[PDB]
Amino acid sequence: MSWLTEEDIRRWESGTFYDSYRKLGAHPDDEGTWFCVWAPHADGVSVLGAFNDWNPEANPLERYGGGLWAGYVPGARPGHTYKYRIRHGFYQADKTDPYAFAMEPPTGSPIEGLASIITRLDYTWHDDEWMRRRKGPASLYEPVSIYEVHLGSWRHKRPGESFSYREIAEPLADYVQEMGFTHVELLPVMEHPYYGSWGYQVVGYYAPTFRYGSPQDLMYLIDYLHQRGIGVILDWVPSHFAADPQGLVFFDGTTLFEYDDPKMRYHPDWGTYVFDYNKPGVRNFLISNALFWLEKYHVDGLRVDAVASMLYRDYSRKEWTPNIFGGRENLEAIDFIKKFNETVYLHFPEAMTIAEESTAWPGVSAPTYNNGLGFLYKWNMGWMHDTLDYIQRDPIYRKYHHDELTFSLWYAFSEHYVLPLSHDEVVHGKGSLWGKMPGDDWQKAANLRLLFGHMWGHPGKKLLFMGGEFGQHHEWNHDTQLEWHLLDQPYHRGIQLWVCDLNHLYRTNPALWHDGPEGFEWIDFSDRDQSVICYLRKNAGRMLLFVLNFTPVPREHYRVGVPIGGPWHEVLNSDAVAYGGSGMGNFGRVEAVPESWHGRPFHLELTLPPLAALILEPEHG
Repeated sequence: MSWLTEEDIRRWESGTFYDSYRKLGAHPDDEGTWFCVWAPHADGVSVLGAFNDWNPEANPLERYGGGLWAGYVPGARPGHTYKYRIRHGFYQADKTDPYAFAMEPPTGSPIEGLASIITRLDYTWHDDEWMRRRKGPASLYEPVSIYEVHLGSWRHKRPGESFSYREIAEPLADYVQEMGFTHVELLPVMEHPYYGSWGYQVVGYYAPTFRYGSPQDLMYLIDYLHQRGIGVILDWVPSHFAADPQGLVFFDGTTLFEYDDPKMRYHPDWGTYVFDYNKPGVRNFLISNALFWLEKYHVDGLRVDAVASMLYRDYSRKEWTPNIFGGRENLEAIDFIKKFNETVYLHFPEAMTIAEESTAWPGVSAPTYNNGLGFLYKWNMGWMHDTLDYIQRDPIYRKYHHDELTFSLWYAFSEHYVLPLSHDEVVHGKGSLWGKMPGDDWQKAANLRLLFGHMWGHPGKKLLFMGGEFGQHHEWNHDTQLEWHLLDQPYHRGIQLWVCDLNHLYRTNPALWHDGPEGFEWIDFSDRDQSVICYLRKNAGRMLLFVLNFTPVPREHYRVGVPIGGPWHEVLNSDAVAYGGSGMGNFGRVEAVPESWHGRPFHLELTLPPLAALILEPEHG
């Protein structure tokens, strides 16, 4: 007889209500709006909005089972702003809607206020074909090349003003299409008061914002990218929420969304920060939100950061405590992750879930029925550290650190990996990708191409943060746009054209699509003295040879074992003049010699250009 059915209430309090945004939040009809809030310890809840005059006594919600409050408001219309007054004993606080589907332009109080917005999510999609063929499967055996994008700081329309969700669609799509990426990965779009947070704090999990436009503007952006053949992955932040006073903290006068406190007359005060993954309402709130992005915004993937902060509760010397009653591991959090992944693939097979986990937890990307966390992909952070360590060393000392370059193949196959050069690596004291490279300007440029050559040959899918693809000079600055003027310089234009030609090779040559052991075999890793390595990528009857010269010394008559005789050809050469290189290479037919090298039947005899990546293939046509 009310907003809520008895089945809604059973499902909420057992924590099996995974479409709870159907009923929680603000739901307009043709005449008024239903409001519904979880607040099991409040003594009263009222809805304050433009439609009364923010009168806490105009519309006091009634309480239902499971700690849910609900109330109808006639004449509350889409576009009205509103807030909740929560009363707990003698304390009273105004709160934004946790389930807000939009939050008003003032969306801090530094910003000029903060109210949620009554909204309908109505939108007509035109992306049926993408969603059918998006059988985005085991993309495990296909090319996946991700362009990582913070929306606001990519390009600016006139000065310090970002493009909108609608205004960014066409230039972003054009660029991603010419650069040859398959996907765009977006830093959190969920509403956040601090822009400088990059989105990772988050007060509005169900609200795409109003900073780049409305909910339907972002839908148009995703609809538009889908029709241009580009997938979209959303960074998603279940590990913690913003500490802002109007967000989820406290909420009903107690620890609701965060963990509850022990006895605290001194005693190591450990409490909160993460979500309380053992409250049924929290599992409803987060699992509902993952499905919400997948269903209401057609997104193709979710990436979870800081999975280590969820798996462990460690912090300190002395925090939970040891003995023989538990471990360092957050048991309910591991169960939440596994329920998260297995719900996503049940409801949205061939969506992608991706994890960044920084403690070498086994089986991050392994099925939950083998004690895995259930993700499709794991960020290869180990590969990133070793590669950025080695490449940063001046070439004269690289011969003493050859192991830093060949080590990642030891562990390259223990997960399904994305090889990522993310935004985290080009901020704070770390330098841009260009700035990390040693030597003179041409050597910086060649090192960045050599780095990309190796990254695309190394097993794993690919992710690069915006700006990195043309060797931007400075660290990423979220308050400005990227340094696009550098595309008038030949070394940066040349780096961009080479990433583009790498992407094209990745997408048209199956030799690079199988990232498991069968897909890679060493040709030689023993040349420490000259800092060279050779290796094969191998899939469906196709083969590419990678030869990588990590010193600015050209090598003539350099012999390389190959397993197939006959005429070979250079497919890509990072010293081509088009990329800013000097134009050395192995041109025309390269005939394989029927003598033996590297324990191989045949060998090629090549010129290795300085700081260059060579990619060759046998003639099979």
